[PDB]
Amino acid sequence: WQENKSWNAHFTEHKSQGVVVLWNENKQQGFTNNLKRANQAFLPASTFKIPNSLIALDLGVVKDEHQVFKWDGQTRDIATWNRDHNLITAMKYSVVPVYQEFARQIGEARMSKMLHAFDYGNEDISGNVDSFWLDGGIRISATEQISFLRKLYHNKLHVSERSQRIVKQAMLTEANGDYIIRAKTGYSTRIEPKIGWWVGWVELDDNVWFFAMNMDMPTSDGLGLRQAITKEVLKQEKIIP
Amino acid sequence: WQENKSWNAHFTEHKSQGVVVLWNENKQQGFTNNLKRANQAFLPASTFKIPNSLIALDLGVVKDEHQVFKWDGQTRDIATWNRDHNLITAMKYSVVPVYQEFARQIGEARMSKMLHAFDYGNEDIGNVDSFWLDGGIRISATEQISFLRKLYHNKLHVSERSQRIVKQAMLTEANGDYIIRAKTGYSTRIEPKIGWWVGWVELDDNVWFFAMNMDMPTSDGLGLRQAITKEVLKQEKIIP
Repeated sequence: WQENKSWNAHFTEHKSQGVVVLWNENKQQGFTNNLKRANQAFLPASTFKIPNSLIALDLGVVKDEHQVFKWDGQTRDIATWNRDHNLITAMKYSVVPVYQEFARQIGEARMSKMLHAFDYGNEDISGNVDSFWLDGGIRISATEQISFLRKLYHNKLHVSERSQRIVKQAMLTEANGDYIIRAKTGYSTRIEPKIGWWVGWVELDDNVWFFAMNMDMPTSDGLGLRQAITKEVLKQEKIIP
Repeated sequence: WQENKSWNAHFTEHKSQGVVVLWNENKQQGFTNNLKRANQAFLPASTFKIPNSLIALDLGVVKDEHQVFKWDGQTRDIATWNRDHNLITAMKYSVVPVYQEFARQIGEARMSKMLHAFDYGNEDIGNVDSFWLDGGIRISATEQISFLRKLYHNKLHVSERSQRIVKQAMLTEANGDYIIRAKTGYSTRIEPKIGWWVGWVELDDNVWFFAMNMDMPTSDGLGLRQAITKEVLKQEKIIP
């Protein structure tokens, strides 16, 4: 591993504080601006939609990425949630109520087994099964996010290959002729310190770069900065143009 | 089917001639600037990498999207071909010599049987590693849409896995506004030299299938495949 504090320029420039952690899959080498923070475990928040998706698919609570999850009819803050969703849009728009229902159907017992199987964070689901990833006992650090994602990428998790492909599909965030980003955003607000997450990978023609970042996010104004700071780091490291 | 000749302005711009065909999935309605050309058949050229990929995957000729097909050491015209490839990059760079080997490994019996199962155009394969480039196989833009629609819905006669991996390999462009999975072609071995772009645009709420071809008298206009298609897509408010 290497610590590169020059990345703090990209944080400070965006009026921000946080960590980005990079994993170069070909060379098996890691880079971060803050070794301590890289290992600090926080609530996964909506980054939990990755393991949650895999388990629901594998257990058949979600048939496929086309099954419609109708709106519960309760108007919420984020207009984008106030509508019917499939897996692709629910991840795209980070649709909490949809996933709480998945957790409710999966159940405490099947959820615990699955997370032990995944070696995911502290594998703690204390709280209710329907929101422990927002305000329960589950904690995961940046480096643990990377370890889990490398297993996903390589179809190595103990759920079906199909479930893995489907979630990787739902993870698609950005692509062009230079790179493909598969990733998931998160925003933990219910327990201090409030933090945003962006975790996933960048696929290049002959290599894959895994990332997991988080940053202090005391207000929902700064959410766009998760991607912006990450991109500035990826540019600096010559991974993207 | 609706004809919309106002789309010709996007071809006119560049002294280009050709067709864009669109299919609105929610609506089960299609649109095109030229109904006649929409139904004319041409060599698929590299758009055939889609069904070739499905066939190679289903038969185990290709293990997965990570398997490396080492370069054969013979330098070829197109610089991106002169290196090692997997299914992702062999598709992205339309790496003919990779796909010719797939087709030689598939064989004429199983290719011909697969193409009939697929209802793929005229299905016209002793032409095994080249029929899609200079053989008798022909497909129209409208037939491209029908084939793509089955692939989209995993309706084809290959595994779900194989369909999913090819759709992954088709990924071309993605935004917060849209996802394009597609495949280019460029047919120069038989007249008329033409360019193709076929695939679909994934939105939150809908999917829009497309298939375009155009006269390509020189390679200087290859950018126009995607460029003219996007102009039509923006006119139809499909993408901002």
